[PDB]
Amino acid sequence: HCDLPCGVYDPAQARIEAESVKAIQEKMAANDDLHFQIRATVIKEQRAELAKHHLDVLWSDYFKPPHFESYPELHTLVNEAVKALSAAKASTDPATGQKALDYIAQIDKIFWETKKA
Amino acid sequence: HCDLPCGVYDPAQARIEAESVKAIQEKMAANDDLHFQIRATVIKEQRAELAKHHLDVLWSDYFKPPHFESYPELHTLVNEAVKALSAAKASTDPATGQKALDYIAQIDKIFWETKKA
Amino acid sequence: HCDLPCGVYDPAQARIEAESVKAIQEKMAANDDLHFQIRATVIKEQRAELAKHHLDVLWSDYFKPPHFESYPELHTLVNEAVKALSAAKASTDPATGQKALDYIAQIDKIFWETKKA
Amino acid sequence: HCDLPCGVYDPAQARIEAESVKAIQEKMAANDDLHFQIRATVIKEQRAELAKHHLDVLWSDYFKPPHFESYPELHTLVNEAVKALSAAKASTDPATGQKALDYIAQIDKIFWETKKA
Amino acid sequence: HCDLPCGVYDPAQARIEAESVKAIQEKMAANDDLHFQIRATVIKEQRAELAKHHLDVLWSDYFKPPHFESYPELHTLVNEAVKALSAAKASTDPATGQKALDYIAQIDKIFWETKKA
Amino acid sequence: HCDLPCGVYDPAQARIEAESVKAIQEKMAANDDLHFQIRATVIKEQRAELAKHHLDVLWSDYFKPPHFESYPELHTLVNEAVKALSAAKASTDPATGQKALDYIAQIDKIFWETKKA
Ligand code: 3NI
Ligand code: 3NI
Ligand code: 3NI
Ligand code: 3NI
Ligand code: 3NI
Ligand code: 3NI
Repeated sequence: HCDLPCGVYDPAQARIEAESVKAIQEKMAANDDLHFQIRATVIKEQRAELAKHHLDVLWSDYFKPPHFESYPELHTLVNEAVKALSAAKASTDPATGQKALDYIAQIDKIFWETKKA
Repeated sequence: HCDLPCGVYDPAQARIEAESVKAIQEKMAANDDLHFQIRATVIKEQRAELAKHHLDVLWSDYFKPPHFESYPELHTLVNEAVKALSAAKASTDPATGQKALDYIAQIDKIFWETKKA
Repeated sequence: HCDLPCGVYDPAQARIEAESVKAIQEKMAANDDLHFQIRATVIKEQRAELAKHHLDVLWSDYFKPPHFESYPELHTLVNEAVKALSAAKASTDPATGQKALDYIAQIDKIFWETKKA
Repeated sequence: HCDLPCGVYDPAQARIEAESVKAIQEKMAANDDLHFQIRATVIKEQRAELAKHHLDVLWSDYFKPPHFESYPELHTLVNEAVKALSAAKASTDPATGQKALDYIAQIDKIFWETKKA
Repeated sequence: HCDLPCGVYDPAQARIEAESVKAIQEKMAANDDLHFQIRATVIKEQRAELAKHHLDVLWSDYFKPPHFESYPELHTLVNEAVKALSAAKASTDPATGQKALDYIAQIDKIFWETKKA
Repeated sequence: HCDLPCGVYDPAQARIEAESVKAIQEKMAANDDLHFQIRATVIKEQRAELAKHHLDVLWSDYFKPPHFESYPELHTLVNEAVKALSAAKASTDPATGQKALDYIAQIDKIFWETKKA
């Protein structure tokens, strides 16, 4: 995942960050304090960006050309996932964070299928 | 390109970094001093990574579903471009840097066409 | 622009980031939503910083003593441009982003003139 | 793990980076090409640093005074783990990478025990 | 402090960042303008994080087993110092910034004592 | 030094990093091991870059127009200092690191004079 290549990848990296994004949105609904809302927004932006980065790495470095042929929906799937993360950045609604997590789950399923193959 | 969204994008960001990658490769072919080789390798790695990031952003943020339907080869084209940048990191051969640049020029063309549409 | 040196520089990197800064200010004029305003501020801060960095690099790395002799106003000009960017971080008024872009255009002109010599 | 706090932590973040560190060391033993050795060194340095960062965060943010009381060896354990990572940065011997992984697994065990209580 | 190791460390790095944190909190009380409050919060967050990083480096890289033996309360002290910085991130009260600075000064004193022996 | 502005600045941030640069160069003069030479070069590059950044910040944010009028050679001085750091990046000779330190010490002096005015 470092581009050496090192041969070590795990969608878990993107997932843990996307999980913080949703967790942050949930906490934002429980505290309307201005300063807390600013910090939560700041931090959610950073964790969603990392989640996007991790997905980007899987897309560009892990997945090889044959994988996109074997899973015709893979390009679209990863693109929708990073876009859902962009949508979560601009929202305090936990559903947006959950949507990104749902796409990550599908990508994770494909990732492991390709690992065992 | 900042995900606000700000509406400002330009493949030139990716291109300028890819140009540095090739330029460093050319300089490496001309000076075999150990320390220069280390520094050149370290720096080429960073610039190639920034070029990958910029292309990733065009792919994840600028390009929308309509664009992928109009250019069915776009997903693969950007994926190949970033993969070419990974190969450039692993190489001192300027041709690898040029390969990345050729792909970037193709993405640049499509980018501007979508901007005029 | 990577300090190898690689021999590749372009005021365009500073310009593109400064354009995002102003573009963000324009979007802040239009929408008073708290979360949007927090996110716009956060991201504007990040892009203005990158723009200052790019200018600092032109100043520290690209421009040499003969350039400062030929253009005795260059130091002041670049210093005014980065200070204008600091002013843009602290403002939502596009006039501040515009002022930074104006100084950058002046720096860009001098840059290309030095590429002619 | 983002200091909001968000309530999401997983030692897996530290483990995955440490796994890359060891995997890179193994590749370095098998390929003596100069450029590969430089790239592997640069990248191992980066992943080891990320691993130390993740451990530092668990120590500073996740673990609380009651945890250090229940596990009097914990401060020492995390300190040894990060020092083991510093040692791996300075080494191409996979055994150093393995030692950091051994400590991370002991930290992971304690982490999950605090989740049961 | 760079993990080479280089043999150069100075608690002053943590202190200067902690001083910005407090200085920012002092300024937050004198201007309730929204944008200023957002920038102040955003920037305080960043400076506090850097201060935590500098303390983490002292703890992980500079201080060694003999030092922890001679100062049995050092682990707790550094851990309390970084937690104080986390508290300062979540507060506009300069008292929180002060508390972190006070812990840092204690660490600074111990640091110079270990340097004299 | 964070651009809020926070009112906290200290040339010591730049000095400490330049000190590491020189300390690393001294170590490189003594130890010829390839892997150590790679790590030292990699890390020296990073610390020299941070030193340049700290100097750039004093120049762009701390020093104001009246300071440049009061000390006309300040622009040149900071420019030479950052160029000396670029030179240190490209050399293993401690003398280059010392030269950067000498320029920083001249800047430190003017800095404190402006503080007392
Ligand atoms: Ni990897
Ligand atoms: Ni943008
Ligand atoms: Ni360059
Ligand atoms: Ni967190
Ligand atoms: Ni160091
Ligand atoms: Ni500041």
